[PDB]
Amino acid sequence: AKRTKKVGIVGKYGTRYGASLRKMVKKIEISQHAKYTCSFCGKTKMKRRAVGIWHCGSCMKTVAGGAWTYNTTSAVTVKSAIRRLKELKDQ
Amino acid sequence: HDPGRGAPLAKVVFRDPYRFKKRTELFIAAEGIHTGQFVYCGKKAQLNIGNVLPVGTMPEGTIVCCLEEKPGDRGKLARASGNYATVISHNPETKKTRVKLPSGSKKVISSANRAVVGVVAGGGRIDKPILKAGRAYHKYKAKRNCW
Amino acid sequence: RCRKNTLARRKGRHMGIGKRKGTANARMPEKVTWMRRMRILRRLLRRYRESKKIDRHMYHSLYLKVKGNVFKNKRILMEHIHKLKADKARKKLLADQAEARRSKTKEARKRREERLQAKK
Amino acid sequence: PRKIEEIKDFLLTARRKDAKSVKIKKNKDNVKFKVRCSRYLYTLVITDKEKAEKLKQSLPPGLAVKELK
Amino acid sequence: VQRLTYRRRLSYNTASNKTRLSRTPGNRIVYLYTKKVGKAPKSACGVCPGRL
RNA sequence: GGAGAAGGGUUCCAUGUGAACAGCAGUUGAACAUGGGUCAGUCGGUCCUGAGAGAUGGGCGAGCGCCGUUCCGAAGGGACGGGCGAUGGCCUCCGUUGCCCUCGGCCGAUCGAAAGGGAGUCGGGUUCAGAUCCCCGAAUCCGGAGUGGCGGAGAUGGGCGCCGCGAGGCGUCCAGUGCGGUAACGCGACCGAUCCCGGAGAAGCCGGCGGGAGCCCCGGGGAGAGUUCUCUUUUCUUUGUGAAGGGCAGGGCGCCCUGGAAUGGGUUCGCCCCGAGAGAGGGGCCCGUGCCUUGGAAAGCGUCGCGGUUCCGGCGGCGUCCGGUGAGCUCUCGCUGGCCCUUGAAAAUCCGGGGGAGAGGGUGUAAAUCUCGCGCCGGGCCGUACCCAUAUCCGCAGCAGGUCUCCAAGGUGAACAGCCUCUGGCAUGUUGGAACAAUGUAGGUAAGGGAAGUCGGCAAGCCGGAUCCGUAACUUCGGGAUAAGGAUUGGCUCUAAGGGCUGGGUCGGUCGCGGCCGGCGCCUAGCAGCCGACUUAGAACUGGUGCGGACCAGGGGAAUCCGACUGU
RNA sequence: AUGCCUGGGCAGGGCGAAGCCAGAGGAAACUCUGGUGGAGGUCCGUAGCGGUCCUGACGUGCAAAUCGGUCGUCCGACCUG
Ligand SMILES: [Mg+2]
Ligand SMILES: [Mg+2]
Ligand SMILES: [Mg+2]
Ligand SMILES: [Mg+2]
Ligand SMILES: [Mg+2]
Ligand SMILES: [Mg+2]
Ligand SMILES: [Mg+2]
Ligand SMILES: [Mg+2]
Ligand SMILES: [Mg+2]
Ligand SMILES: [Mg+2]
Ligand SMILES: [Mg+2]
Ligand SMILES: [Mg+2]
Ligand SMILES: [Mg+2]
Ligand SMILES: [Mg+2]
Ligand SMILES: [Mg+2]
Ligand SMILES: [Mg+2]
Ligand SMILES: [Mg+2]
Ligand SMILES: [Zn+2]
Repeated sequence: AKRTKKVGIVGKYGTRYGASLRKMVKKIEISQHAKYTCSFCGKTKMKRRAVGIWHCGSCMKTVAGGAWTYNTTSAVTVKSAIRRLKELKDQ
Repeated sequence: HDPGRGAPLAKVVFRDPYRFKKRTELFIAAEGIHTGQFVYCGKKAQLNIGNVLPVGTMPEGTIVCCLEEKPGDRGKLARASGNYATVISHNPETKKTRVKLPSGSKKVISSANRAVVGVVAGGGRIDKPILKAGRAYHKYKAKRNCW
Repeated sequence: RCRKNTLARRKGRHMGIGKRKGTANARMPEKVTWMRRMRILRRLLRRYRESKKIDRHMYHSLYLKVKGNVFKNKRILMEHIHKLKADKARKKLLADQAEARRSKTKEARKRREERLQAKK
Repeated sequence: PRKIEEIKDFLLTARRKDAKSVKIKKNKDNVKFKVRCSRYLYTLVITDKEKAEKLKQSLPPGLAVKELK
Repeated sequence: VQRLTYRRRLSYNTASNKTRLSRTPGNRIVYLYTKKVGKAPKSACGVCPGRL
C-alpha cells in the first residue's frame, strides 16, 4: 500500500472496465508476469513467453505449461493419476 | 506458438528406420513437456505424459489427449487448449474401447487408434477477461473475419 | 545580437519567473539530473574504493545509500565518508587496545600455568 | 591501390610483363614511385631525395617514366 | 546547410534504400548506399543463444 | 527550396512568328513553325517467392467450357561410377553422342512485387538541353580458362651402406592429403563423391542508455569583404578527400586460462549476475561507416597576377590551419528491458560441418587445390529527357478540390507550435487606374446597465503559459483535478549551490629532464593547477503598477435524462 | 465496402501502474516517509485522419459539396501506397 491502496497491478487500467473485472484480472496478471523458479537449474528465471509457453533464461529450456500459471492443478492431478496407473499396470 | 491456436505445439524429431534421414513431426504439446525430452510412441511404449500409445494398452481411467477418432487419422479429439478424454472401459471382444469426450458424451472407438497421455498444455485461457474490444479484435484477427 | 543575449543569459538574465513557458521538468528533466548525480557519486565511490580509502563493505553500504538518495551532492557524501572513517578508526583503536590487553593477560596466565607445571 | 615498403618488391613489380607507364611524383619529401599495372597502382614512398634520384634510372625497359607536374 | 537527395529512383525509405553521409574531395556531402549488416552463424546445438 | 514513384508523352533545349489560344496586354509562353536531345556488368526490369492466379492427370457439362492444384496419375529424359559401340581432332590424349548396368523423393507446368529477398562503382571534369551511363583516374562482381600463363602450398625428412677434412655427392628402406597455441582460436593455401545435419537469407511494436558520423555552438589563425559621422583586435562567407586495401583507436561478447567467495560481493538511469564459478589478473573473437596511410594533390575550392583582338576547358604564387563543448537535431550501430487469449513471411541463392565411396606418385615427381598472389577473355536485351503540382497528373480548364515519398539552418521559445531571418524561390495567384456613397464580406473599439435580446448566452467576450500555496461532494479508491480559489512574473548588479582532467612514489645510488633499485610521506580529515555545459534559489537597485507586454495560450460551479467508457 | 500479402509514418508536455532502493515504527503480521521506474485501447496538443457549431462565406461559386474561424481524435478498434 505504498503508492496505491487496493489495485496494484491493475492500476494501469484506470477507472475503466469495472471494479470486479479488474479485481478478477489482477490475479491473472500477477501470475502471468511472475518469474518462477526453474526446476532444472535452481534459478528464479522461469518466464512466460507465450500462451502455455514458459522459458528459462539460464537453462534455455522451454516447458509447456498453463496459460497464466506455470503449473495448473488439473495437470498436477493428471500427472499423479498417470503415475499411479503406471505403477498399478507395470508393477 | 501457433497463431490462432491457444495450445502450444511441440516439434519432435525422429529417425526413419528405412532411410538415413531425420523425420520431424509437429505434435500438440501436453502439460509438463519440456525441450530435450525423449518421447516414445508405439504399442510397447510406457505410460508417461507426452507419450502416444494405443488406447487398448492403456488401463481404464487414463487421461488422454489428441485421441484418434478412427485408427490412423493421426489425432482428432480433445486437442483444443486444455481438454482431455478419459478411457472408461475396454472390450477385448470386437476390439472396442469406451472414451468420455470433454463435451460429456461417451463414444465407442476401436482399440487400435492411439492417443497422447496427459492434458493439452495452455489451459485456463477463458478465465482471464478480455476487458477490451481491442484485445478481442487482435484475438480474432488471426482466425477469421467474424468478430 | 544573440551572442550578447546568450552572454547575458550565461551571467543570468531573462531567466526569471516571467520568461519561462515550459515546466521545470520540460526545461530540465529530473531523470537526467538523477542520472548525472548517480554517475558522479558512483564514480567518486569507486575512486575511493580503488584508492584503498574504503574497503569492500563500506563501499557496498555507501553504494546502497547512494541508490537511496541519502546524499544530495558530492560534498555531503565526502563529509559522511570522513565521519565514518573517523568513527571506524576510533572503534578500531579501542578494539586493538582491548585485544592487546587480552593477549597480554592470556600470555601472563599461560606463563603462570607453565610455572605451576614446572614447580610441581 | 597497394603500398610497397621494400624497394626490391617495387623493382620486381616494375619488371612485370603487364607493367605500364610508371610515374614519379616529387611531393617535397614525400616522393612517390607509382607503377601502373592491370589491377593495382603500386606506389613506393621514399622519404630520401637521393634514393629517389638513384632509383629513377633503375628501370630496365625504359617505360613511360614521364614525371608529374 | 546543404541538403541532399537520393541518387536513385527509389524514393521510399525501405530496407534496401539505406544510406549514409560521406564527404567527397569536392567538399560536398553525398549519399552512399550501405550493404546490409551480416550475422555470424548460429550454433547447430540450438541451446546456446550466442553466435559462433 | 532541391529530388523521386504513379500518371503525362515531347510538355525538355535552341532559334524564329505573333494568324488563333494563355477571359487585360504582351516584345512573353507549357501557343505555333523548324531543328536537337535520353549513351550502363555495377541504377532498376530481367531472377525468387508471398496473398493469389492458372494448365496437365481426374471429374462434370447439350455446349462454348467449368470444378480442382495433388486430388480417381507408368508425373524425375537428370547424374555419377563401370562396360560396349562410333566419329572427330598430332584416333598417344580428350571431347561428343548412342546403348547396357547403376544412382535419384519431393510436391507440381507456369505466372505473380521497377517500395519484399537479390553478388558487384566511386571521385573529378564535361552539354543549350544526357550523364553512379560520356571522358579522365582509381576499383569491384560473375562466368570461362582446355592445351594450365607463372609463382607458391601437397615439398623435398630420417635411417642405413659408402666416398670426401668439411660443405657436400651416390645407392637402398620408408614417412610425407600442412602448421601453432592449455584453451577460446590463429596462420596466404592446406584431396575428396553419392548421402545426411545445420546456418545465413529470415523478421512485430514501444521505452531507456551508450558509441560513431553529419549539422548547429564557442575560443582562435589565414583569405576575401559590409560599416567606420562615434564605437567595435569588426561583422559576413570559406577553411576537404571517394570506393576498394593495410594499420590503429572505439564499442560488444550468453568466449577462454589461474582461483574459489558470507563480513556477501560486483554493478545499471533502471536492471541484473554469481559454487551450473562472482570480484582480481592474462588472453581470444566480431563490428570497426571513426583516425593514419596507397589512392592523393597531379585533381577540387578561396584568393592575387597574367598569356591570347578573338578561338582558347591555360599559365602561375599563396592558403586549404589549431582546439573545446552540449538531456542539442538527424542517420546509423550496440546493449537492456516492457506488451500480446496479437508471437510478428516464403522462396531463389550462398556457406559450414559428419562420413570416407575413390585418386595420386613413389623418393622427385604427381592427383588436388569451397584458389593463396598475380596474369588473359567476355558480360547480351529493355527504361534513362522533362513536370511530379495554387500551370506539364485526375476533376470539360493554367479549376482555392484530390494525389505516395526523401533532404530539413539561425533567434525566441517546452517544442517539427506561432513570429522574424540566412541558402534557395517568387511577383501576390485569368487585368490596371481614380475616389472612399449606401448595402455587404472579414476584423475591431464603445460611456452607464450586464442577457432586460432570443425558442435557446447563437455569435462575441471572459480564463489561459510557468513558479509558489491551496483544492470539495461523490467514487468502482484508479479518479474527480489544471477542481474551485489566491500571490508572483520586466530590466539591471550581485551572492550561494549543482562538475571533470592532471599533479606527490619528493631521498640516495645508478644509467641515458627521463628510466631502474630500497626504505621512507603513503593526501586514505585531501589539497594545488587547468578547463567546461547549462540551471535553481536568494538579495539589493530601478522604471508613470509595467512586466506569460508581440506570438503561443482551459471560462467555471450546482443538478436532471441517455449512452459505461475508447471506437464506428 | 471488407479480408489477405508486402512497404511507409505518427513534434513537444501532464498524470504517474507494476517492479526496485534507503530511512523510521513493530515482538511479528507488516505499516508509513523520501526517492527510482515509465505502464496506460491515459490526458493537453502539432503533423496526419474526420467534419460539431457559426444552420458563417459561396450558392448561374474556386468547387455537379469548396472556403474561414471554431472543433473530435492524435501509440491504437491508428493513418496510408
Ligand atoms: Mg527491391
Ligand atoms: Mg520542388
Ligand atoms: Mg520551355
Ligand atoms: Mg488575352
Ligand atoms: Mg515471376
Ligand atoms: Mg567475471
Ligand atoms: Mg531524370
Ligand atoms: Mg493560377
Ligand atoms: Mg491582394
Ligand atoms: Mg498581379
Ligand atoms: Mg459597453
Ligand atoms: Mg459560443
Ligand atoms: Mg467538477
Ligand atoms: Mg431521478
Ligand atoms: Mg457513446
Ligand atoms: Mg449556411
Ligand atoms: Mg450572391
Ligand atoms: Zn533453468
